[PDB]
Amino acid sequence: GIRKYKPTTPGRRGASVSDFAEITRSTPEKSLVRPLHGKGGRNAHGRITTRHKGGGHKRAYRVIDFRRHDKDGVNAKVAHIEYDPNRTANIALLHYLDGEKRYIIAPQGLKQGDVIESGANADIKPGNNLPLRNIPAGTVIHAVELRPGGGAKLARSAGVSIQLLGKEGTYAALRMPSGEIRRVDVRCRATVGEVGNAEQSNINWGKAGRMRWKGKRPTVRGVVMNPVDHPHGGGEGKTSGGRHPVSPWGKPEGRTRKPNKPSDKLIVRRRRTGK
RNA sequence: CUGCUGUGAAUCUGCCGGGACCACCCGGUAAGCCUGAAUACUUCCCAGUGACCGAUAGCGGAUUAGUACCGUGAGGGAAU
RNA sequence: UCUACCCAUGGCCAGGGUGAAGCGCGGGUAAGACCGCGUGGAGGCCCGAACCCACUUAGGUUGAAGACUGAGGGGAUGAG
RNA sequence: GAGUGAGAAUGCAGGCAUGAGUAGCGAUUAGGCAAGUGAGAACCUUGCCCGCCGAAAGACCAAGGGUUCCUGGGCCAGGCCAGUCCGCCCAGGGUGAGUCGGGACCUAAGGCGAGGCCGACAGGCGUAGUCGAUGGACAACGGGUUGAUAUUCCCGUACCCGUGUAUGUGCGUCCAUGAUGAAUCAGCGGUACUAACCAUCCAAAACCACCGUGACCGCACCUUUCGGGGUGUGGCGUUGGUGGGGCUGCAUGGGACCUUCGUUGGUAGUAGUCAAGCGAUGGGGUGACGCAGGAAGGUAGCCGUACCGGUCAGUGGUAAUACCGGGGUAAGCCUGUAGGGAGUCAGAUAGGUAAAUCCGUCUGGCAUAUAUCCUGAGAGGUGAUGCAUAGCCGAGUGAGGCGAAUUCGGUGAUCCUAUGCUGCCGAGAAAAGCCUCUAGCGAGGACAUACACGGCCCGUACCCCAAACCAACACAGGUGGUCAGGUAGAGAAUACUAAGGCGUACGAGUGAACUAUGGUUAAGGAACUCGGCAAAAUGCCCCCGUAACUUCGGGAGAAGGGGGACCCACAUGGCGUGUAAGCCUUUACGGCCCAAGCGUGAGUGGGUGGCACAAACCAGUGAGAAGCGACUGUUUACUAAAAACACAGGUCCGUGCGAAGUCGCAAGACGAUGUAUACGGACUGACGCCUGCCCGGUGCUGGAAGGUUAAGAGGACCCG
RNA sequence: AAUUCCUUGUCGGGUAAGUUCCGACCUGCACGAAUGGCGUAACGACUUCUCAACUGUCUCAACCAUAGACUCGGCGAAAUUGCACUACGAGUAAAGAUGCUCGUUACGCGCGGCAGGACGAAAAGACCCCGGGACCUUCACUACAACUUGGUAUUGGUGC
RNA sequence: UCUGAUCGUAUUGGGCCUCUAACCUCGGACCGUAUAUCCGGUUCAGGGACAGUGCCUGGUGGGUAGUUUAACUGGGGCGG
Ligand SMILES: [Mg+2]
Ligand SMILES: [Mg+2]
Ligand SMILES: [Mg+2]
Ligand SMILES: [Mg+2]
Ligand SMILES: [Mg+2]
Ligand SMILES: [Mg+2]
Ligand SMILES: [Mg+2]
Ligand SMILES: [Mg+2]
Ligand SMILES: [Mg+2]
Ligand SMILES: [Mg+2]
Ligand SMILES: [Mg+2]
Ligand SMILES: [Mg+2]
Ligand SMILES: [Mg+2]
Ligand SMILES: [Mg+2]
Ligand SMILES: [Mg+2]
Ligand SMILES: [Mg+2]
Ligand SMILES: [Mg+2]
Ligand SMILES: [Mg+2]
Ligand SMILES: [Mg+2]
Ligand SMILES: [Mg+2]
Ligand SMILES: [Mg+2]
Ligand SMILES: [Mg+2]
Ligand SMILES: [Mg+2]
Ligand SMILES: [Mg+2]
Ligand SMILES: [Mg+2]
Ligand SMILES: [Mg+2]
Ligand SMILES: [Mg+2]
Ligand SMILES: [Mg+2]
Ligand SMILES: [Mg+2]
Ligand SMILES: [Mg+2]
Ligand SMILES: [Mg+2]
Ligand SMILES: [Mg+2]
Ligand SMILES: [Mg+2]
Ligand SMILES: [Mg+2]
Ligand SMILES: [Mg+2]
Ligand SMILES: [Mg+2]
Ligand SMILES: [Mg+2]
Ligand SMILES: [Mg+2]
Ligand SMILES: [Mg+2]
Ligand SMILES: [Mg+2]
Ligand SMILES: [Mg+2]
Ligand SMILES: [Mg+2]
Ligand SMILES: [Mg+2]
Ligand SMILES: [Mg+2]
Ligand SMILES: [Mg+2]
Ligand SMILES: [Mg+2]
Ligand SMILES: [Mg+2]
Ligand SMILES: [Mg+2]
Ligand SMILES: [Mg+2]
Ligand SMILES: [Mg+2]
Ligand SMILES: [Mg+2]
Ligand SMILES: [Mg+2]
Ligand SMILES: [Mg+2]
Ligand SMILES: [Mg+2]
Ligand SMILES: [Mg+2]
Ligand SMILES: [Mg+2]
Ligand SMILES: [Mg+2]
Ligand SMILES: [Mg+2]
Ligand SMILES: [Mg+2]
Ligand SMILES: [Mg+2]
Ligand SMILES: [Mg+2]
Ligand SMILES: [Mg+2]
Ligand SMILES: [Mg+2]
Ligand SMILES: [Mg+2]
Ligand SMILES: [Mg+2]
Ligand SMILES: [Mg+2]
Ligand SMILES: [Mg+2]
Ligand SMILES: [Mg+2]
Ligand SMILES: [Mg+2]
Ligand SMILES: [Mg+2]
Ligand SMILES: [Mg+2]
Ligand SMILES: [Mg+2]
Ligand SMILES: [Mg+2]
Ligand SMILES: [Mg+2]
Ligand SMILES: [Mg+2]
Ligand SMILES: [Mg+2]
Ligand SMILES: [Mg+2]
Ligand SMILES: [Mg+2]
Ligand SMILES: [Mg+2]
Ligand SMILES: [Mg+2]
Ligand SMILES: [Mg+2]
Ligand SMILES: [Mg+2]
Ligand SMILES: [Mg+2]
Ligand SMILES: [Mg+2]
Ligand SMILES: [Mg+2]
Ligand SMILES: [Mg+2]
Ligand SMILES: [Mg+2]
Ligand SMILES: [Mg+2]
Ligand SMILES: [Mg+2]
Ligand SMILES: [Mg+2]
Ligand SMILES: [Mg+2]
Ligand SMILES: [Mg+2]
Ligand SMILES: [Mg+2]
Ligand SMILES: [Mg+2]
Ligand SMILES: [Mg+2]
Ligand SMILES: [Mg+2]
Ligand SMILES: [Mg+2]
Ligand SMILES: [Mg+2]
Ligand SMILES: [Mg+2]
Ligand SMILES: [Mg+2]
Ligand SMILES: [Mg+2]
Ligand SMILES: [Mg+2]
Ligand SMILES: [Mg+2]
Ligand SMILES: [Mg+2]
Ligand SMILES: [Mg+2]
Ligand SMILES: [Mg+2]
Ligand SMILES: [Mg+2]
Ligand SMILES: [Mg+2]
Ligand SMILES: [Mg+2]
Ligand SMILES: [Mg+2]
Ligand SMILES: [Mg+2]
Ligand SMILES: [Mg+2]
Ligand SMILES: [Mg+2]
Ligand SMILES: [Mg+2]
Ligand SMILES: [Mg+2]
Ligand SMILES: [Mg+2]
Ligand SMILES: [Mg+2]
Ligand SMILES: [Mg+2]
Ligand SMILES: [Mg+2]
Ligand SMILES: [Mg+2]
Ligand SMILES: [Mg+2]
Ligand SMILES: [Mg+2]
Ligand SMILES: [Mg+2]
Ligand SMILES: [Mg+2]
Ligand SMILES: [Mg+2]
Ligand SMILES: [Mg+2]
Ligand SMILES: [Mg+2]
Ligand SMILES: [Mg+2]
Ligand SMILES: [Mg+2]
Ligand SMILES: [Mg+2]
Ligand SMILES: [Mg+2]
Ligand SMILES: [Mg+2]
Ligand SMILES: [Mg+2]
Ligand SMILES: [Mg+2]
Ligand SMILES: [Mg+2]
Ligand SMILES: [Mg+2]
Ligand SMILES: [Mg+2]
Ligand SMILES: [Mg+2]
Ligand SMILES: [Mg+2]
Ligand SMILES: [Mg+2]
Ligand SMILES: [Mg+2]
Ligand SMILES: [Mg+2]
Ligand SMILES: [Mg+2]
Ligand SMILES: [Mg+2]
Ligand SMILES: [Mg+2]
Ligand SMILES: [Mg+2]
Ligand SMILES: [Mg+2]
Repeated sequence: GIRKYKPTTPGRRGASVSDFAEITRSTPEKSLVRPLHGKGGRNAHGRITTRHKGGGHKRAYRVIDFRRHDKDGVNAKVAHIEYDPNRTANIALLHYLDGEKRYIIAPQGLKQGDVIESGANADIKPGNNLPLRNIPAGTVIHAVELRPGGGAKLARSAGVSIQLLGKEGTYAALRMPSGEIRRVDVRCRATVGEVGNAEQSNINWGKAGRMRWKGKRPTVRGVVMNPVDHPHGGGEGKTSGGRHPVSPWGKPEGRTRKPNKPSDKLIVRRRRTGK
């Protein structure tokens, strides 16, 4: 949940931290972890393609299974629920009966010791993973694939879920987290439930340092820079830029979705803004 | 005459040239290939010549010279 | 090889204070809220060396120095 | 025929004046004397004093340098003066490793990159690879020696890899020993072709009743004069629909013949299969990890002391009572304590890119013990009849020789247990290595002792917070790591000092002005000045006492005020420590208590002295109000540190996933090993209260009715 | 008012006396709501004003010590430089004279001091102008990358 | 044959619907391969004559680039 600090110092004052209430264990599986390093927002040319990234507290990658297909009718019990740097949600550590350990994105209402079965025959209880064709229309699902066997892609993040609106032919129509309605192939798997840590968003970081640890460097505002740097720059005084707002690279505001994309044939409407 | 993109022919009353283009004359025979000599040049060696220099000149360099020395480096660069 | 940011891997940070959550004991109640006292040892917390800066001032100003020196000054478990 | 004429280009090269025998001669330590050498001495050698550093200006290294090191010479250049001296010049010498730092071991970021993809060409990325320590793994310590090296040589004692022989154990295949095992035929039940059996579903062909009537027939009524035409009914035909009854097929479920599979009689525990040791390039464990924080248990060091050796320091007092100097010794091998860590046997199972007795998971049983096992500080033993040492001898640069005691306490680490434990959230490298598991090799091979051997390449001198490196200089600057004595003190601050090291390269004088850097000051006390700039002041410990306002934490060390030296008494006390004794035992590296001994405050009472008792050094100025920025941060290296930038928070716009966005001609990359509670962009900037009106202008978003509009189609007309 | 030209606006407070400061007034030259508006505890080597304490900052200076300066010994530079046995006054002149005129004053040579002049030294004025650059802006001109429109090639079949 | 209305057989463009065989897939699974998230191949599942890429063409285009931006003037600007 949210544990709020007492203002014992000006930094800590508004701030809050996640009460980690769902954490059974502090120490990830030595098998399922890969090493990882920060790129600091620089590509293979070493240039900065993505500004504002860097700093950061060194972190190791847990290998999540988004791919779950293999195990069928093999029931797993949830061993621990532990904490993952790389993503917003938690991760459940499953033990199959096969004696194979896997991580999954921890669903909502998943408690330690539960049973979870993936396959066709499975129940519509939380945590279970089944192809969209076997799911009663109108449920709430998450970690959804795109193509049949393309891994889980939609609705991974904390507190978030997809409503499955219906079924026609080989297309099942989903309402995305964004509020946008998109069609998809009924062969592709989904997981049943919402996603844990729905309080994630009310964490109030409270001091610059904290955001630094988490990896974000500071951001300089356009209007401040010289006109050589940024299009908004310049002026003697404070300015509003005196120009219609743009990126630092001069491209204006507006729709950036490139038209003609293939998937565009699937999409029923895009999200609506400020309605 | 020639590049790329399209369209796309005829085999000798054929086809291409004769400064848009058309006729008549003349010339030639595309879309296959080789080919010496006459012409250009001197890192390098031999033999010379000079109304060229003669040591602040002549090569940056007659003396340890691309050395000493300067510069992270590309590079610069003496004096006797 | 200076400097700006990043990445990997190491090291450093005398000494002193303050006393967060949590936990415990007693109170308080129907059970709470809540109130003492204990542990406990949080923090871009406080005082202050190493260290990192460079605020004021005096001197230097063909300098000891192509940017220093002396007095004081700021940060000093952290965006170090 | 001219490279033909110079006074001037802040002209170029060289030589030389003027300033001028002038400024300087490089800190914040400081030198003096006697003798010595020598042509010559403020500066060189020795001696005796004095002074300075002492978390350094001492000791040892990395980087960098490259002979600067040692001996013997030198003394025109160099050294800011001289010079016999030198870090300068000349000659010779000097660097010794199985273990220390690296390679032959391992990988991180990153580099390169066979094929490869992309790119007119040049090339851009990148897979397998292979490199790349600042990290991981891996075996040594004390003492002595030379003019110069030493964890390298030597002495003593270890450890780690390999190789050969010899000996003894115990195993092996051959022989055989255990364990098991499945295969076929033969006696049987439910899977299950196939004809049915049972139950139900449905309706072609449809039997019947009713209504609706393509059209036809027309009886009756209305209608225009009559027609057209509308209505009521029936005869039927069925573009038709509805309710009841049966046959046929169909599907499904249930038992059953075929078939098979499972079960058990014969064999065939016979022909099979495995088992000594090696064992992966394969599987699994481990390796393997943040930051903070103590508490605890230890030692190193230091301070005492039993004991040992010694001195009389021409002064008033002091012969042992006083004083000075000793009061040492490693790795390793034993031993396994404080601390910390751990459930274990049997069955099944294929999940672990084949197989696994291993690992995982599921079952079970058996365990709450100080049981067991691993780990591990230090105590103790050995190492050590040795080595070292305070001194004492004579010889004298020096050589060498002898060599006493070598107990018990206190204090105490930032070091060790500890890569531990406990919290916390920001969730904290890899690979080799070592341990195992089989695949696989295998007739031979393991284990111990003894003996004999092999142990490679590079660094190794000297400087290293500096006159030896970077700074053009023998330059007040810069440069990472390791050691850390004493008395005061909270302390690695400061003061004084040990060990050790220096006095550092111009001097000698002299009361000038003036300048700098320190010092003191009657009376007044900001009158100074742009401005209390600069000084002065405050300053420590322990008590007392503290306001407005407040986001309830702060403000606050607010302000303001008191005590502090020495001596005695309380006190043969209080607290810490802990020995003898005592008590207790599961008798051990035990526990409990502890007279003595050593250490140390705090306080109360009484004295004593001074101008002053935080006596030096060290060490907050405080209070009221306003603007700006919430805050810690950051910034114009070399005139600007702020009110600027950042910030946590806010709102908007974009982005549905090799996304948007950026880097690239592309491939590809980052975004992100993320997925709308996420990511990019823009403005605002903690918190509180709030955020009004305008869509004409110009942007963005959406929309096509028109109006305008390219190439492509179209070739009427016209011309040759 | 970090915004108010007129302006030291007007009043109150503080001072013996206040162009600054604090509090109001509103006649806002030319405030105003995320280029945010109005507040705000804590914080500031920020700016501004007042007070206590304390003082050589001052009335008004004095004395002392070191390091320079000064003397002697040794070494031994620099920037600068058309010349030279290089006065002053009133004038004159490219309009500010050591150097010209008329006068007045002054023995030769040093040494220590001070800074009025030498339009002193330094740096081919940074201000201003003119010419030339550069870099920045944009509904200046013209282009190009990027982004996009339709045609055509790669590109085919059956249907309406 | 003409003022004109039509069918069916041709030609030829326009829209629309589908299909699969070009083409596309950072979808799967095997193989090259002992080791490869590279790359290539086979196959499966999808898209599908669209998209992408050429050539032609119209836009948008301070994102970048080259440049221009007068003179007189009782200094220059403003004015004229
Ligand atoms: Mg590169
Ligand atoms: Mg960003
Ligand atoms: Mg998380
Ligand atoms: Mg947030
Ligand atoms: Mg905050
Ligand atoms: Mg910003
Ligand atoms: Mg700016
Ligand atoms: Mg720039
Ligand atoms: Mg711009
Ligand atoms: Mg600006
Ligand atoms: Mg402005
Ligand atoms: Mg704005
Ligand atoms: Mg602007
Ligand atoms: Mg949004
Ligand atoms: Mg040819
Ligand atoms: Mg020459
Ligand atoms: Mg000559
Ligand atoms: Mg060089
Ligand atoms: Mg406490
Ligand atoms: Mg408490
Ligand atoms: Mg702090
Ligand atoms: Mg502070
Ligand atoms: Mg200073
Ligand atoms: Mg001076
Ligand atoms: Mg200082
Ligand atoms: Mg300080
Ligand atoms: Mg201070
Ligand atoms: Mg401090
Ligand atoms: Mg000439
Ligand atoms: Mg001449
Ligand atoms: Mg000349
Ligand atoms: Mg000259
Ligand atoms: Mg001279
Ligand atoms: Mg002079
Ligand atoms: Mg003189
Ligand atoms: Mg002098
Ligand atoms: Mg000196
Ligand atoms: Mg000096
Ligand atoms: Mg003498
Ligand atoms: Mg000391
Ligand atoms: Mg070194
Ligand atoms: Mg000598
Ligand atoms: Mg000499
Ligand atoms: Mg000399
Ligand atoms: Mg020497
Ligand atoms: Mg030599
Ligand atoms: Mg490469
Ligand atoms: Mg190649
Ligand atoms: Mg290597
Ligand atoms: Mg290393
Ligand atoms: Mg030595
Ligand atoms: Mg040694
Ligand atoms: Mg790990
Ligand atoms: Mg831990
Ligand atoms: Mg201790
Ligand atoms: Mg006597
Ligand atoms: Mg003694
Ligand atoms: Mg097991
Ligand atoms: Mg021992
Ligand atoms: Mg620790
Ligand atoms: Mg050997
Ligand atoms: Mg060397
Ligand atoms: Mg050595
Ligand atoms: Mg050495
Ligand atoms: Mg030293
Ligand atoms: Mg220099
Ligand atoms: Mg040097
Ligand atoms: Mg020196
Ligand atoms: Mg130096
Ligand atoms: Mg340092
Ligand atoms: Mg000390
Ligand atoms: Mg000190
Ligand atoms: Mg001293
Ligand atoms: Mg000494
Ligand atoms: Mg004098
Ligand atoms: Mg004097
Ligand atoms: Mg003075
Ligand atoms: Mg006075
Ligand atoms: Mg007085
Ligand atoms: Mg006053
Ligand atoms: Mg005044
Ligand atoms: Mg005055
Ligand atoms: Mg004033
Ligand atoms: Mg001051
Ligand atoms: Mg003072
Ligand atoms: Mg208090
Ligand atoms: Mg006080
Ligand atoms: Mg206060
Ligand atoms: Mg005892
Ligand atoms: Mg007894
Ligand atoms: Mg007992
Ligand atoms: Mg008295
Ligand atoms: Mg203080
Ligand atoms: Mg106000
Ligand atoms: Mg600030
Ligand atoms: Mg604010
Ligand atoms: Mg800075
Ligand atoms: Mg500056
Ligand atoms: Mg500051
Ligand atoms: Mg400054
Ligand atoms: Mg800034
Ligand atoms: Mg806010
Ligand atoms: Mg923000
Ligand atoms: Mg934000
Ligand atoms: Mg993109
Ligand atoms: Mg906006
Ligand atoms: Mg702002
Ligand atoms: Mg509008
Ligand atoms: Mg509009
Ligand atoms: Mg409009
Ligand atoms: Mg509106
Ligand atoms: Mg539009
Ligand atoms: Mg046309
Ligand atoms: Mg004001
Ligand atoms: Mg006024
Ligand atoms: Mg007034
Ligand atoms: Mg006043
Ligand atoms: Mg006011
Ligand atoms: Mg205004
Ligand atoms: Mg508004
Ligand atoms: Mg606005
Ligand atoms: Mg603001
Ligand atoms: Mg305000
Ligand atoms: Mg305020
Ligand atoms: Mg600050
Ligand atoms: Mg400040
Ligand atoms: Mg003097
Ligand atoms: Mg002299
Ligand atoms: Mg000169
Ligand atoms: Mg005149
Ligand atoms: Mg005159
Ligand atoms: Mg005259
Ligand atoms: Mg004359
Ligand atoms: Mg004179
Ligand atoms: Mg003068
Ligand atoms: Mg002067
Ligand atoms: Mg002057
Ligand atoms: Mg000029
Ligand atoms: Mg100009
Ligand atoms: Mg196409
Ligand atoms: Mg196209
Ligand atoms: Mg543009
Ligand atoms: Mg431009
Ligand atoms: Mg041009
Ligand atoms: Mg003009
Ligand atoms: Mg004018
Ligand atoms: Mg004029």
